Amino acid sequence: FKIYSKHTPINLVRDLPQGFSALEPLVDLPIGINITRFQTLLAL
Amino acid sequence: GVLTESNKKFLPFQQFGRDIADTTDAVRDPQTLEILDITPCSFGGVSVIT
Ligand SMILES: *[C@@H]1O[C@H](CO)[C@@H](O)[C@H](O)[C@H]1NC(C)=O
Repeated sequence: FKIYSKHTPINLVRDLPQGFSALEPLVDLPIGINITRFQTLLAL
Repeated sequence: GVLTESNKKFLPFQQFGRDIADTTDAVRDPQTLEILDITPCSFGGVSVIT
């Protein structure tokens, strides 16, 4: 399980900015499990 | 080849850098996280002027 991430500073209001920003890998986990469905998590 | 200090930049935990001919050009030392560029030691033809 590989995770890629990059945190870029944008001042746009509501749209994905036009530009290029590659995402360096963050962490790899050799879990070897089955993932077919997923859900996010939010705070209140 | 020969090992030398490298002015290259890597990822936080990147490993090495390959080149066009599928030959490794640089390598990161496994013991201490230091990057070395691999340059093959000198070679070439020999011509005898006589
Ligand atoms: C392995 O070597 C590095 C540097 O040579 C050292 O910092 C590290 O502690 C060593 N590993 C262990 C388990 O001692």
